[PDB]
Amino acid sequence: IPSSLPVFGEVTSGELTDRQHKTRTLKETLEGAGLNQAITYSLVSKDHAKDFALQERPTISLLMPMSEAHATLRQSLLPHLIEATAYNVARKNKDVRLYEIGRVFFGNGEGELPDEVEYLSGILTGEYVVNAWQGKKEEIDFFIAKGVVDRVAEKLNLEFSYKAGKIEGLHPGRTAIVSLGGAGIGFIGELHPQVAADNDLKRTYVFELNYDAMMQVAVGYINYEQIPKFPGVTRDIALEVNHDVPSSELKQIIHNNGEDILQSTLVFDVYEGEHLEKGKKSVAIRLNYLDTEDTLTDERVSKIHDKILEALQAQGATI
Amino acid sequence: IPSSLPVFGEVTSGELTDRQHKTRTLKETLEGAGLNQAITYSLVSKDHAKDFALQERPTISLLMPMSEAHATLRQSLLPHLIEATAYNVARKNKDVRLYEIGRVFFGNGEGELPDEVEYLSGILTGEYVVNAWQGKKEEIDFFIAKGVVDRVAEKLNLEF
Amino acid sequence: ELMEKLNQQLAEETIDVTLPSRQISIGSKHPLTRTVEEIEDLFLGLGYEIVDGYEVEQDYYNFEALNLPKSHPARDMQDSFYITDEILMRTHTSPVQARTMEKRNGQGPVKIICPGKVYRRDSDDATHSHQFTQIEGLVVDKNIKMSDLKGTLELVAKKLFGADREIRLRPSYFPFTEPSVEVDVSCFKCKGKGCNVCKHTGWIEILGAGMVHPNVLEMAGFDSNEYSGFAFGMGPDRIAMLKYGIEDIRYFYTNDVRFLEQFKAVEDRGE
Amino acid sequence: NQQLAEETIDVTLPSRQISIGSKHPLTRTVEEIEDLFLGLGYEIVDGYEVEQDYYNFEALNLPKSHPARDMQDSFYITDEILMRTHTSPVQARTMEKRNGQGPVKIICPGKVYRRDSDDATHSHQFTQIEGLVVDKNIKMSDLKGTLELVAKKLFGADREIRLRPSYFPFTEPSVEVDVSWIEILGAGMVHPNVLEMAGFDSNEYSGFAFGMGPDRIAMLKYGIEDIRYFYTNDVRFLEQFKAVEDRGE
Ligand SMILES: O=C(Nc1cccc(S(=O)(=O)N2CCN(c3ccccn3)CC2)c1)Nc1nccs1
Ligand SMILES: O=C(Nc1cccc(S(=O)(=O)N2CCN(c3ccccn3)CC2)c1)Nc1nccs1
Ligand SMILES: [Zn+2]
Repeated sequence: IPSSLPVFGEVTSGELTDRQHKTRTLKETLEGAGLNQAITYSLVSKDHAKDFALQERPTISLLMPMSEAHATLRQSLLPHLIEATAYNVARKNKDVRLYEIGRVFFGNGEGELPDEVEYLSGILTGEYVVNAWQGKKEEIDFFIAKGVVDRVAEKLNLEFSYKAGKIEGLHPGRTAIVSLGGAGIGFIGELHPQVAADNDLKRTYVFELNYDAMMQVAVGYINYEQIPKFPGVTRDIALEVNHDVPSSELKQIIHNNGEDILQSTLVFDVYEGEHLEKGKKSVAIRLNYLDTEDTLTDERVSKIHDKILEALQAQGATI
Repeated sequence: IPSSLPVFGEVTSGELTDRQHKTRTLKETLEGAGLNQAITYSLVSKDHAKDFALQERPTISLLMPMSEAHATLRQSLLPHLIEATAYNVARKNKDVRLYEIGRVFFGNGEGELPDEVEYLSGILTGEYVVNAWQGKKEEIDFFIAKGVVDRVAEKLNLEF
Repeated sequence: ELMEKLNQQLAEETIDVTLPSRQISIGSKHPLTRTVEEIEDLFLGLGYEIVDGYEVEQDYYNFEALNLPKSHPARDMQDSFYITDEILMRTHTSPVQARTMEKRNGQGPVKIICPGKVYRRDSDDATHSHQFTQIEGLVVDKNIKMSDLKGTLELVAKKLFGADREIRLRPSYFPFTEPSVEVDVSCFKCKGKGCNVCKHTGWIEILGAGMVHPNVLEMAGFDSNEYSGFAFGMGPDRIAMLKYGIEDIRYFYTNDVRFLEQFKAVEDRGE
Repeated sequence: NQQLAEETIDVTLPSRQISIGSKHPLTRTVEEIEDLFLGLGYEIVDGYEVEQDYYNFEALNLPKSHPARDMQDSFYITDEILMRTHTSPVQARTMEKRNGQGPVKIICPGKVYRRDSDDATHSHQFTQIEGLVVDKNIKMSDLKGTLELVAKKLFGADREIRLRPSYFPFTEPSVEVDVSWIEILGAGMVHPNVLEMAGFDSNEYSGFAFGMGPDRIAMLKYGIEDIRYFYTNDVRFLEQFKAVEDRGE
């Protein structure tokens, strides 16, 4: 048999689909942030199969497992990523950053194919940045884990929002639900202290995201906006508020009252200590104002800024 | 006119060369570390054309420049990267991270085509990491610029 | 005033530039993903589509549609992970090609590549994992010949193992294809006369391939008097093992960072 | 007990950003076009930015006499050497090395230079992508087909385009393509003198070629108001290009 190549008369350019291309770019982004690509077993133990699941959805078990530890299809990527972390840490690999894109499996009742859903997940523990001789040591915390989930959203041109959530197996105090277009798509959280202790881990952060939901969003082309011709105005405010008010709440009040010129808002400090009524915190927020069509008079800014202050004051937020 | 696509009887896989692939990859890794890809003008003032040259070699000047700013081919990517940085800073963008891959040009004299050399360069100032509520503010210093070069070498499997 | 501070800077601000740089860490691409991507790239430049589908699959697509009637020695409940009598963890990526074929309603060309996780009812050890990766291809058009298969399998061996790779085609049998072969690449280590990689053979098995069997074409909705096909499969796990000398399959699925973080950098073809 | 309550965070507080650089929008448009042509079997070829007038002009069917070779419009360095005015010389040089044997199917991106004052629509250094197909029975319909793919890749598939007869020295017949109307691609069947000069037999081989300008494509696609923004490198410009794109909704 001589050697030849097939010549295709329907001519078509071979290209990644859009989803395929986005997935490669996303994996470049995760990797570029220090996360190693994991690949885990789909099959877990039957009592692990529902860990970190969102819905009660039925699980899929094999008829004849080769092995109790690989008996049911996972409804979450995290159990085996946590195991891989425990494994690494017991080998004295203290700095573990892993991500996975992989499928999870929810049962469609009996004799139907399950719902296979693609997830992006990852797990993080140890130092994010080290240079000992310069005193640099940045421990991975919730907010760096958040920073990874945000770098995802940023790269895909999405916006996520975050609201405290209770997920079994995560730290009740350090778990957020991640939402896209007002729908829950996942979560980010420190592991429960008890789960971490079981696995002999330190502070460890996981995130899991419905990547199918993410990929359904049509983002189009990038929206280019010319650089503003005129300078904006920044005002800072320090808002005393009950300790449990999320900063999102105050930011929303500000946007709600910011009319045409309020561009963005940034918390730059939170203070809880003795210099302040117990059960209060002081949250400092930088308000940025901007008109693309005109220069800002102190007085136009003050007018709205005063409206914003009042709305805040009336919702229990003392200056 | 009918619309058709040509069918090549001689069949080949269209693929990036090795070098083309390293380049796309290296660019992602740069972008991944927070550097924006710059593209600058090849032509500088005759006065800047020899800046940072390694390299004592003849420059290549245009017969008929349109601008004194654009009269001679650069032997370094930095003059115009520094220029872009200054620009940004004057416009109050205090944090500028730029890399460029592009050519510089060395005279072979005497109506010969110059040596065009592909360079990788970049320029870095301001903060690398911030999160103010947490008090994180990590200024770009020489050892972050070093980390960027080491990430380049790391990625390309080079030993610098 | 200014020259005086400039000079004090100059005098004061010398650093040992050999000191550790502030590292900006790169994570790795999994070695199995790397091999899968280079094969996709190769096929993209040839006009193919990369296609994904279900990992839990129906007997019909996993087996029947692929010319394993309810009879057969591979349908075997002991060799495959069933969930019901009808539904199993797919044993190869063929069912995805079979389904895509079917939706083409007897119209070509088909030219697809299907990478993904596959499953065997097997105890694990240095050389067996119950969940592994496969890349299949399927090309179906009008005058497809086995020489066209050969030429394509050759680009595959070059892509994976170097421009100087030859292939070797050995008679074999699979139920979905006919003629069928197993395919060796010449050894990329030893140039001829043998080493431990090719087991002093010169030839390393890496692929199976064959001309698609009429029954498979006809079941998909294609006319096998007008259409012919070829298909092939390979194992990224085995390939990466051979390529890198990785000695235990399970290293791929443990995600030791001291294994993973080995695979950060670009590659080329040396000389 | 109190442990969990004392370690409560505000999960809505700013995350620790791990910043992403951007790919230049000119580079984005380039890559996209490369990826299109890769999947059809083309090679991306890269060549000299400073060229001989033979390759930049002569080999392109612009004899000594031509208005195109005017020293006022191009950036010469000697009477024989100049900043190339297009990436055609790389395509002409690639052809000659093929030695009368096709197929050629190449795409040639890169910086090109024009002796002109810069303003909002003109930069003395800009980018170009050229392509060349040479093979035995290349016909203009084959050109048309490829051009529609290019347009489809750049501006999506429903975007309306317009083909207009026109004229360039190095091709005949020739074409311009507008997108809904704005001109973006120039192209033609390669002129036989051009095949004949780089050593193909124009009785056996025909060709088609095209050029487009990513600076212009990008300005049009995004409504970038001044081409010089591409070469100024204000970060407030570049950072608008971090994210992926899809076709859309
Ligand atoms: O035909 C194929 N694939 C194919 C062809 C030949 C060899 C191989 S292979 O090496 O990967 N194989 C995998 C499966 N193995 C099996 C599977 C079942 C029975 C016997 N042995 C043998 C090795 C794959 N796919 C198609 N999809 C649609 C129509 S045809
Ligand atoms: O033939 C081409 N390309 C080509 C074909 C038509 C139009 C254009 S274009 O729109 O980019 N162009 C650029 C040049 N312009 C010129 C230049 C000189 C004279 C007239 N007009 C017109 C617009 C490019 N190049 C070849 N290289 C090797 C062999 S053939
Ligand atoms: Zn050998």
